[PDB]
Amino acid sequence: VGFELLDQEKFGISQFSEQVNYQRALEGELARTIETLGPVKSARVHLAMPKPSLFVREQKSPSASVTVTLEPGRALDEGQISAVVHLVSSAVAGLPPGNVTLVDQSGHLLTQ
Amino acid sequence: VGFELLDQEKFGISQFSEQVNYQRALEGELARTIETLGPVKSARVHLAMPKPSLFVREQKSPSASVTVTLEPGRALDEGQISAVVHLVSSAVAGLPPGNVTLVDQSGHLLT
Amino acid sequence: VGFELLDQEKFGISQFSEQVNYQRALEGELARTIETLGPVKSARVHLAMPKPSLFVREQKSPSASVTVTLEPGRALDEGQISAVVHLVSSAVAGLPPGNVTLVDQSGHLLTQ
Amino acid sequence: SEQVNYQRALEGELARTIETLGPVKSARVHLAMPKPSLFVREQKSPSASVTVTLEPGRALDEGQISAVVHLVSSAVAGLPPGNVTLVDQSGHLLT
Amino acid sequence: SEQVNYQRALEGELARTIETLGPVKSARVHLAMPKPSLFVREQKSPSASVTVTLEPGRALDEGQISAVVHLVSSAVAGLPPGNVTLVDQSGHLLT
Amino acid sequence: ISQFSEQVNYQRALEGELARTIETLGPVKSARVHLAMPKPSLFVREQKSPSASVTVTLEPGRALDEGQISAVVHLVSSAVAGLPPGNVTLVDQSGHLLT
Amino acid sequence: SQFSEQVNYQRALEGELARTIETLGPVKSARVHLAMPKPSLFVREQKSPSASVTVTLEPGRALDEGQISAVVHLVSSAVAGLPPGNVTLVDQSGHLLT
Amino acid sequence: VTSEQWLYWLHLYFWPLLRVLALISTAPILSERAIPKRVKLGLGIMITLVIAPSLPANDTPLFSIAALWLAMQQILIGIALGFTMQFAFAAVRTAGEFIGLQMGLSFATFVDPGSHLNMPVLARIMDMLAMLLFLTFNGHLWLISLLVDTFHTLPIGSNPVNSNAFMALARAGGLIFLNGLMLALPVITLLLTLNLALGLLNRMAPQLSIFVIGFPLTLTVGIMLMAALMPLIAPFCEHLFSEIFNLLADIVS
Amino acid sequence: MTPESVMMMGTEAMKVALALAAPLLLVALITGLIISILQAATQINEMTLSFIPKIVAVFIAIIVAGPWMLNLLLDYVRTLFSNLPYIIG
Amino acid sequence: AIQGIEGVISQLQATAMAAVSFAGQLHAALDRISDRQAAARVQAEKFTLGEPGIALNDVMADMQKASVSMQMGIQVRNKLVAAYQEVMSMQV
Amino acid sequence: SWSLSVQTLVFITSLTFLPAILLMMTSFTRIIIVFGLLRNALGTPSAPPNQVLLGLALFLTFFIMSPVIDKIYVDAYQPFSEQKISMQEALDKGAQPLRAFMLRQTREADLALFARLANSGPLQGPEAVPMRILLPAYVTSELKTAFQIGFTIFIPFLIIDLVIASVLMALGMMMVPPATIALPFKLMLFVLVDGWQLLMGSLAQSFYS
Repeated sequence: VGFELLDQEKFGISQFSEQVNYQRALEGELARTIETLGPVKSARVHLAMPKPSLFVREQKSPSASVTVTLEPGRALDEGQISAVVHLVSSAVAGLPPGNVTLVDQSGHLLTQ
Repeated sequence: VGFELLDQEKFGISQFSEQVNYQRALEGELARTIETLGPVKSARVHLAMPKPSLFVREQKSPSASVTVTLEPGRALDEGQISAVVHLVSSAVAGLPPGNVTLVDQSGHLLT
Repeated sequence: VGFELLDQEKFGISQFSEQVNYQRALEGELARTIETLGPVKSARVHLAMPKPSLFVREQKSPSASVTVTLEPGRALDEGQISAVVHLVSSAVAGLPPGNVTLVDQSGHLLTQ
Repeated sequence: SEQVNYQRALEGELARTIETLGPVKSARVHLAMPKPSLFVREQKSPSASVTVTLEPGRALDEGQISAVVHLVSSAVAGLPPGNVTLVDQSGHLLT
Repeated sequence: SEQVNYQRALEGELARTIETLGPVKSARVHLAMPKPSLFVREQKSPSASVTVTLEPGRALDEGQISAVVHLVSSAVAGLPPGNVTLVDQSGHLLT
Repeated sequence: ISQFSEQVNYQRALEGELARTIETLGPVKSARVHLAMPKPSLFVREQKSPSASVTVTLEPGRALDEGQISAVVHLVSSAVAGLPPGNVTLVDQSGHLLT
Repeated sequence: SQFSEQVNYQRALEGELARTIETLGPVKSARVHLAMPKPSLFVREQKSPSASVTVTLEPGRALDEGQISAVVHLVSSAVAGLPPGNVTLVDQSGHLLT
Repeated sequence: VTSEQWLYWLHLYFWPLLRVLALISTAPILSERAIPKRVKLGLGIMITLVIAPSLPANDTPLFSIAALWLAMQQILIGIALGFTMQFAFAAVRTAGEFIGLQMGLSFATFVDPGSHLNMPVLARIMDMLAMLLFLTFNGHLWLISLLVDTFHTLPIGSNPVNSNAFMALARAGGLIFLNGLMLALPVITLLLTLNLALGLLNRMAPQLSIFVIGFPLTLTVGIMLMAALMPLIAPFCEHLFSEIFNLLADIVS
Repeated sequence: MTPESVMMMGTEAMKVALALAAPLLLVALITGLIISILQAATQINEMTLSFIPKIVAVFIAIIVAGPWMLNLLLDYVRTLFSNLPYIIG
Repeated sequence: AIQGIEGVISQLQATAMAAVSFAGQLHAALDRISDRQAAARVQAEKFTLGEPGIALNDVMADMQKASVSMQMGIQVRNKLVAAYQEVMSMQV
Repeated sequence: SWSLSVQTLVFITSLTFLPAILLMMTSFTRIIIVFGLLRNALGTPSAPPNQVLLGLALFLTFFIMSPVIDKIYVDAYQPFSEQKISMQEALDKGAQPLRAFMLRQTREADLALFARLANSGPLQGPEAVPMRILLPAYVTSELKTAFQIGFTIFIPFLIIDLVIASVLMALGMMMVPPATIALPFKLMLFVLVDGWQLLMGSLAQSFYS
């Protein structure tokens, strides 16, 4: 659904509800573009936005998990893996590529 | 078992409820994707997200337990165990992979 | 019980009630999965989730008691016992495995 | 909500103009705009990911990649071109 | 909302006048109007991206490139011409 | 009508009247005026000078005289509080910069 | 609003001035644009107001030097603190008469 | 050697300090009693330390009526700036109090005017919202900058003064009302219609209405109406601040 | 920090106030309207008998929904005080 | 620093384009008084050492002058502190 | 270096300005203003007998400024006490960590304004800002932050009064004062949601963030 779910014209219980809706919509659109690519039949994106401490100025960063289903035998290129990484990282404010995991329908890790 | 599943419960929902519902939804979607992995027939994800405490000198981190049911004889590859680990860890803010346990339908620890 | 238990929620729900209900639901789902493992016919999980404090002299970590009923003669493997331990420990924020007790239908301690 | 809506509108219009470009059949723009800070140190630069679908065999020229970069960078307050990624329908980084 | 709407209306009028230029069939203007920072060494500045679609073979003159630049720069408070990018329907940077 | 709305409307009206007078000029068939009025800020000294862009469509072959360009400049500059002529750009229907 | 009132006043003055300028023999139609100065949230500074006057003349009715002068005087007087030198007079062909 | 001429330094550091401190004690947010007095005095002292060396030093003795005239001038300038700024918050408070009074929140004022029983809680809500907005738009920095800038326009040295100018500040008293209505015109109007609607109900069977059904309905309607109207004040907030600031710039000179 | 954030927190605050006050006000309004229509039906008119059941109804309203209000307002205040150091400018 | 030298050349360019304080004065006075006292002390130690050419007259007069300068500094400090206390009592 | 008499004189004189350092260069200011505003909010203008609030603010400031004091001691006071750094250089060495804390919390707009008011040249980096610019910029930023915190603090305590007045008005009790009813409820709220632990933690994070 993505932004469509936001366009259902439904009361946002609270900022937290708004944030959850935003996270879901971003996930949806990202999966959409990933599928659009030739070798990809369906995509599933999970985003983990992080949380701050209490008195610790030490900080962390968000993470993403991407599962792709490929067309029969349509193996993804190294460059392909690279482009998926770039897109997902850019779509998430301050997402360090190295925190993007890409996996296939058989459970092979396509990234590092 | 569904993001929209808990996306109702009328109102009068103490935020506690809002969080628990998020946790349930995340569990559901993760199990879903894990099932999509070919060898996996059904998945069950349990998250333990600690509610922050100002008692310890530093914050503790969460944990996950993943139970998979495989297709008749569809043993999971080492690389597969690795990809499940990565996905579950990423989906949980600050989840250290080493705190993800993966188990099969017979009780064998794959992690 | 479990997740279904938290459906018909009357407006009058004290935080205490909220928590107790969450505990019940977690217990239910854990027992459920433990039954999913083949050798297990029925499971019963009891959680003791308490206060934390700070004085290192008197710290009581969360604890769990798991009773399993096995299928006629279906003895649990050492590895199985290990996997039950892992699952229960992970499902409870800050549950130290060593505080998980696993017992069979005859009263034999399967853990330690 | 007002901000998120602004972000999704900007994304839409940018994709629109990109598809206008002859060789481009459809475009998809994702913006990552970070939290602003009015102190004397905290600051981070935004980022963009652009996926283009080309017409059968319509390869984008170098200059073309350059113009896409310029447009996307300008449309986002303080977007450093170097933070714009352009990718095709096959997963080739045109950047 | 009031500001964002101002932006949309301006972008629209600028594109309008640009199309009303003989060789131009349609124009698309994107404005990036942000907030500046003092004593941050090299800050940055407002920026514009202009995409033009020309009439079959109607190449824009160097003067035409210059006049488009002037108009867009003037229409945006404190827009330094050098931050106006002009691109054609094929992705050639005209500026 | 918001305070901002009131201003934007004033800007639009000024643009309209200026274009009107420019068109009335013999060689000019239609005019389009765009004004950029700037913003005062507590982080700068001299506020940036306003700017104007004027597009004219001429009658078939009616080229504007150097003095015609000048007079257009003067009118537009005067109509905008503190508009430095040098910030007025005049362009024809073919994209030639007349200023 | 006061701002609306001020805009209306500016428009009315422009109209009447154009009116008198036309009534003049050689003038067929007049157009007056006034730029009243503005206030700032900081810093003192006057910006002597400015005027632009466009006249359309009757076929061949060239304006006398005295005529330019009189137009200048009228427009300057009608605007509080308008320094004549800030009045521009232009014809229908774009010739600066001032 | 070892001169350290003290009178020169005192005359250089005194009058700018007087003007800065006069603004501080009256300017909004900088004049709130919650700030300790020593913090305000130190801020004035440090601002004067930064500013004064660039200004031409005055030589009038502190033991003269000219010094008294100078001190009166600095106090007048500071209080005028601070009060002209305070007028906007006065207008916001007026609009909030009127919305609250049309809520029927304090009905005891209509029967006992000034009877030690009044709670303009909506006025306080929008007053503190206006203070938060003023903090966000960095109005106080502007105030300090304009306090510095009024020197170039009006130097420390005794200068002659004008008249209707004072009226202007006094005439600014109209804005508090005028702009106040501009903030209350939509919501009150609908509330008016609601009251009109209640009148239609009272034109039916006599009594059995008003004071029993009108008050809760109008209270809830006012609450949700102006809760929805909250996003509207911010453009009006900027409009009010701009009005006060350019009126100050035009009239102080 | 942005004015959008300020107006959002103000709006959410006053919607919380509306949610807190709506049950009591609505109960009082319904009781008053019911007593008024009963008076109209019976042709009875004293301005004091409508004041009697209103107090009892509104006081029962705290019995029934009071814990919900107390839990909602505390959650609002707790979240506001916890998010205070992240909306600083 | 490399960036510090960049800033120095930038300030030199600023001077090109363009073409001490009360705390500084107090620091200068303190340095002068301390230097006088140290000079008197060093001369006294040199005389006590037995080195030729140092006369007891000069030693004693310089010690006298150093004492007077110290007392002047003490009085200036006392007043300055009194004036600061008076200002910090001012009502705002 | 200075004579020992001059060093003792300077030390004694500098001991005077301790309240000025606490008020204008330390966290104490935005550790108080919040307390005064909160006391104004609950409707008890005396309640915690001032002195109590001052002691709590002093302890909070001591706990918050601990790393800055530690850095000053390790970098300036320790070498000075061991006769490795002169008295006129220990001050300069120790004024740098305090200056850095004063920056980590001082907003920009204020820095730009006070860089313009001094007619100083361009400040390309934060390393060119002197103390004469940072001091009042830090003071103004602290005042604005304290007032923002207090004004978002004020909202719930006025919300409660609003709902109390509306409920009282529904039933026609127009002559009942709402403040007297609201004060016990405001106290009950501030008891329930850990009134002080949450505020203490929020202020401490507000410094370390």
